[PDB]
Amino acid sequence: VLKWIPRNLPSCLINVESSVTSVKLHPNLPIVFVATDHGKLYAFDLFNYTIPLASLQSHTKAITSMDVLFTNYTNNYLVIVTASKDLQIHVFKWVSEECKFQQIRSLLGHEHIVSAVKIWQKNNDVHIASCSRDQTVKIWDFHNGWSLKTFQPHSQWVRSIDVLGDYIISGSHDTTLRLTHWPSGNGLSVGTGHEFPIEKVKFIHFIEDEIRFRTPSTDRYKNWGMQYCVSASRDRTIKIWEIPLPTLAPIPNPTDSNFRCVLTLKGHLSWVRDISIRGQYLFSCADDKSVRCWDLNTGQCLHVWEKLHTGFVNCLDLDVDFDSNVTPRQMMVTGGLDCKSNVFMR
Amino acid sequence: VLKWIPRNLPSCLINVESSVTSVKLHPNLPIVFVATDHGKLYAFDLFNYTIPLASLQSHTKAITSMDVLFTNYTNKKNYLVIVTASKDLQIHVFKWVSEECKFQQIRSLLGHEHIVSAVKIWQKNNDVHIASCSRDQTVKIWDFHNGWSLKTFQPHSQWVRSIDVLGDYIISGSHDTTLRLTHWPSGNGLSVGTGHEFPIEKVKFIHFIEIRFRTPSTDRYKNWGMQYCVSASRDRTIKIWEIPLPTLAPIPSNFRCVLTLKGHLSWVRDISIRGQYLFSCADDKSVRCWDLNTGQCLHVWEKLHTGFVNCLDLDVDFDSNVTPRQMMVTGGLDCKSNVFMR
Amino acid sequence: TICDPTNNKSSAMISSPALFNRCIINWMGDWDTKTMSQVANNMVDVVPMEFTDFIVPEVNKELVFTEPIQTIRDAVVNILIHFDRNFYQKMKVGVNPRSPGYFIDGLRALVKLVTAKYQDLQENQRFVNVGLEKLNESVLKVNEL
Amino acid sequence: RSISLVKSLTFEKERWLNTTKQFSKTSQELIGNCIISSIYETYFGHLNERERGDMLVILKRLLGKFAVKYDVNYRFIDYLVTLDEKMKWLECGLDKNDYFLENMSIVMNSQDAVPFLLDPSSHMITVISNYYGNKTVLLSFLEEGFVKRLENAVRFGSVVIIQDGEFFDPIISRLISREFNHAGNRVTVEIGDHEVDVSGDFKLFIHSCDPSGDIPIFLRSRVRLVHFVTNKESIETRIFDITLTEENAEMQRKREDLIKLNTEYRLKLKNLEKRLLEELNNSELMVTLNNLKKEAMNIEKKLSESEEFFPQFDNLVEEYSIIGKH
Amino acid sequence: TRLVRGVYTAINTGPRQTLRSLIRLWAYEAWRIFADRLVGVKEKNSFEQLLYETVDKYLPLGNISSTSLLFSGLLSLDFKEVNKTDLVNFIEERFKTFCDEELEVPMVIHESMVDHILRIDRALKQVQGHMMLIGASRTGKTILTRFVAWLNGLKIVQPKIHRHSNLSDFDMILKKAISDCSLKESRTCLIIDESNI
Ligand SMILES: Nc1ncnc2c1ncn2[C@@H]1O[C@H](COP(=O)(O)OP(=O)(O)O)[C@@H](O)[C@H]1O
Repeated sequence: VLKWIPRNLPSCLINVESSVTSVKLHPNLPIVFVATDHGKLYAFDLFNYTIPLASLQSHTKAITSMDVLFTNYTNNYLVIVTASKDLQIHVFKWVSEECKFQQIRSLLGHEHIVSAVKIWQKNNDVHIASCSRDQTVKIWDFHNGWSLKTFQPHSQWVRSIDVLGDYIISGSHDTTLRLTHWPSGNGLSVGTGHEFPIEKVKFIHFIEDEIRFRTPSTDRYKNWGMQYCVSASRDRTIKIWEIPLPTLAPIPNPTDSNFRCVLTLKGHLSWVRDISIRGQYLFSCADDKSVRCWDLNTGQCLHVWEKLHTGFVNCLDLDVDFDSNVTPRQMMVTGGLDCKSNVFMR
Repeated sequence: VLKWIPRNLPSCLINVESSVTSVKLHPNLPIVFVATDHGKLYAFDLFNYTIPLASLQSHTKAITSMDVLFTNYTNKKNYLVIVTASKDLQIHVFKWVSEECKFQQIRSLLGHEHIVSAVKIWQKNNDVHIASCSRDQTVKIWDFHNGWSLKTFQPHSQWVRSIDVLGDYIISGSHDTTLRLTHWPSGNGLSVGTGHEFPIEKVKFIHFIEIRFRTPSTDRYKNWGMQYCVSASRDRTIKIWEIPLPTLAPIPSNFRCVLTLKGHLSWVRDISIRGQYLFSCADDKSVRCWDLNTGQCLHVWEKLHTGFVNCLDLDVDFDSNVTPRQMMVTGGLDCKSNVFMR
Repeated sequence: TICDPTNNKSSAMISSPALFNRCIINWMGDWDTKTMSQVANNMVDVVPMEFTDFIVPEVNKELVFTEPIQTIRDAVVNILIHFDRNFYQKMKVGVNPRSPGYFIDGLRALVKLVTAKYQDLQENQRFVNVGLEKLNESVLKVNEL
Repeated sequence: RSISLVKSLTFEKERWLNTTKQFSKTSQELIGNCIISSIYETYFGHLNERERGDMLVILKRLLGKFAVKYDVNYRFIDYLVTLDEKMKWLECGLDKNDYFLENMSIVMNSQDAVPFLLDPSSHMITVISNYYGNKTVLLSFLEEGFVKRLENAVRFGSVVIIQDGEFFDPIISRLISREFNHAGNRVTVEIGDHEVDVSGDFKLFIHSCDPSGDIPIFLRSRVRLVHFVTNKESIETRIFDITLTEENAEMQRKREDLIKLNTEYRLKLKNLEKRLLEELNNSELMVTLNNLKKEAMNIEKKLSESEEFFPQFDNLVEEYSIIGKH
Repeated sequence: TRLVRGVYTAINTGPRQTLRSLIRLWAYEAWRIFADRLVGVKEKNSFEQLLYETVDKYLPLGNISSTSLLFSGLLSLDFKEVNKTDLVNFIEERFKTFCDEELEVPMVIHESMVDHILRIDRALKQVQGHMMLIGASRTGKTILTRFVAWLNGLKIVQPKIHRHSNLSDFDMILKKAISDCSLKESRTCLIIDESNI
């Protein structure tokens, strides 16, 4: 139900106008949203991939990252938030009545290109995170439309962010991680150990099922709700970090202001571009035109998807399994620089 | 899947500056290419059809035909090759740069003494060639890589209006009511055949699909691979012909007509085959779907264009590298083109 | 980084004891003819160049620097590289290395100007042809009445 | 009326037929003409007339060797210098000599590489200042505060000419190399230790008045050096102009007005033909086209009236040829 | 001695090897030790035929020319022999990323510049390794050094030496670079041009 391993061959081939930068999956309807370096934003069907459903040109630059969210309230649609090098964060509406796209609003304020955009909903107040080359992690509000907070946590520019509740981390070009508390806007701890810029960093959500790296150690970490964070850099490696427990507005701990690389995965041949979490398996793509699948318990590669694309594998995506509102289907989508996207079914 | 029927109402209505003569479809992308009478190429996004993605002055005279093919190299990178034929005594060959949605002119082929009417593109194991028919009553075969001539012959007394190519065998139809199947390298007429009284418009092969009209009859036909043919002329009829088997370098013997279809009211212009079905347009603004097995018209589409109708296009179903999409496209004389999707 | 290894400062850098004994000397030199031919092909294969007829000439194997001439592109890259070599030979540069920056600048100017001129010529001929066609149509309409 | 309108376009129909006849010739030989134009635009900037002619004839032979054709009557001014640009350059203050026209064309057609004005006469500083009006700024490598003023000029984006270019200051190496850090819709350049912002209309000019001067190899290799020397024809026509304006001033002014009116009428006729072709392309129109060819006939009559004064000037030129050659 | 040390680096950072692979590796090391200082094409051909004669007479094997020997550790985890078109494509994508990230300059990838990038990477990989790029202007020396330094994670430092500058400025920038190198453990790649002396 959770240990599904994809086959040796892709289930289908999807053709895109230019290089694919980001792919995401609709949590309910089996459709895939594919970004495009030319600027387009496609929306394909996993069962009828010969012709797209809808696609519009909303930027004059390359789309950098995107993610989806099936909105829920305490009182009910799907929202797509898109990053771009055009200094804008265009939020879109996916209407299921006519399977088309409708643009909602644009978030401005960044003085340069943005890299990663994350969205999460909590208590019927959904917020949109952002990170740019201004090294400013600006977080907006979807319902209101105006900004909420803004801080600079790094000397050089950030490249990727991840959120979990009220805590946000951000890898950067200066090879240093940093955990910053969003409501208070202050840093807590830093990470060190890479000599190449961080490509993608994301948290490790706890699961109740046994996996060594997705369970709390002490009661304090169970109360905090997070213990492990994983970062992928251009060092051809994957590092699982340890976040020290802050003394709790949270107060930084000077004696425990540094990270700790518990595990250091290795085996790739070039830069690791994007990473994913599913069960006890670590799914990562790189510039070796291949996708690996590491095991969190042992740290060994169990499958090599050699020559998946003819070029760089820029992105891949799974479904979130920790969240109860999303069914963790056995579907993994990947996108490459060779203007192709591979979708794995069953 | 392969039994798709287009809807009664078109899904996209595209406007251009002048009359449309040739419409082709991208084998891998939802992009449509149309040619105008001013020698202008328009590359259109399907979901954004109002503003042209690309607009280029390909020729100084009217474009007549156009063909596309995605190259496949086993070594090197692949790209889409578009060919335009016009009344400038020239043939132009472009590469479609999909990275930034802009045309790029690869090369040109010169040598015809009058206007050129149809140009085809087909890929060998690692090489690509091109054929052309002209008012010079001459079939000429060029290559895309070097650019100089490889074959030239005059098969018909009248001028050939349409050529189709498969393997090393060429079927050509002229202003004269006859067709001809010739061999590619030797340039000899393997078979001829009459049966019309008005000029042929479009003629093409009927390939094999793994059925009454897609199956080899004998083992002596399976190894050769060519059995049927389809033709259409101003006789308001569509004729399915049988081919005679040449004695194998081939040595040449007449055409056999095995089916005829009638029901058009004016000159037909294009013939397209998708699986079991046949799509044809006729100058009474009539788009008709015929069944090869039963042998009668199934669905009609009338008054699609205020003026005449010029051509249709559907994806190739008998090639591995081309996905048979559930879509169809057509053009008219009234600055209009119709796209049917799903 | 040394541009002219003949000058006094560069000679002092080269002939210095510890700089010579520690640094791995990598003589870039001027570009050879194969490199210039390759880069010229790779930055002129993206322009409308072959649009008229062409007859391959008869030249010596060592006299041609590229692959045997087939299209306009090989001819123009050969003519550019051969003229650049002759121009450097005529200026009496000696054993001083030859900067290929002039070659690159001229090739960029060539591709830009040929694109502009081809577009202008095609537009002008289309305009004159549609004007002649309109005049012929007006003549036919006047003769009909 | 339609018959009269058709009969009124016989000369234009003949011109169109001749142009369509000549299209095959002018397209078969386009690549060679473009090759010669590019060679002029990139190589012969820092050369004298004799050396230019010598490499011209060897390039003609070499180009004909590889079986690519050109124009036998090819000329650089007729190929690149458009008539409106020629009018603007002559109105700015540059002389009527053709070599200076070629060098001004090669200067004002290099938008990718900054040019090097090697002008001993020190008047092209003021003609280029006149070309861009009062918005230009004059800088030098020998002035204090040069860095800050150049930064302000970059931020404003005005046309900048830097004089005394043989004393090159290497802090502008990022502007000479034309390497740009594209930051969204803004382009930034690191000069010294703090970056600036390029306004997008910034243009750089380097002018040096020292013949046989010294310049760094880094500056030389990336900057289109163009020479500016007085040849025989320039001094000949200048001597003729001085002696004619010191002999008959009103007659000289009348001749200058006559030639200015003639070239203005030629430019107006060319624009008139282009406007007529553009108007006929998009198709009231009959009366408009009547006005068009009425203006054309008026211009032709004015030129034919102006034709009857040139042999006198030819006689004066033949008289003063001995003074010019001495 | 430099040849022996280069062979040691290639052997230690390499996969399992065969006798033909040892011959190719030793010949590449000889090419990068003895033949880089050569200037003439005739001298290069003489060195190539000398290597032919030496290998044939003392070691009783494909073409050994400079463009036919590309040893690099960029495409994998080990210093192995690589192919041509895959390396050209990979370095094309890496250069496009570098132009996106640091500065845009339109240079075209070709064979000799790929070989020069590989040898610059080999020289900068060595401990206490320094280079003397000698060649004509606009050949692409300093920008290639910048690109290779970016590939290996080196920080790029260029001295801002200009007119009306004395030895105090040079000492200041040298001391700043030294302090960044040592105190801040930042790997720096100083680039000294001829015009900066
Ligand atoms: N392979 C190449 N293709 C095209 N242009 C090149 C190439 N190599 C160098 N250049 C040109 O040279 C310039 C960079 O040279 P650079 O290394 O700065 O010279 P230097 O070492 O003398 O400072 C660039 O502007 C580029 O246009």
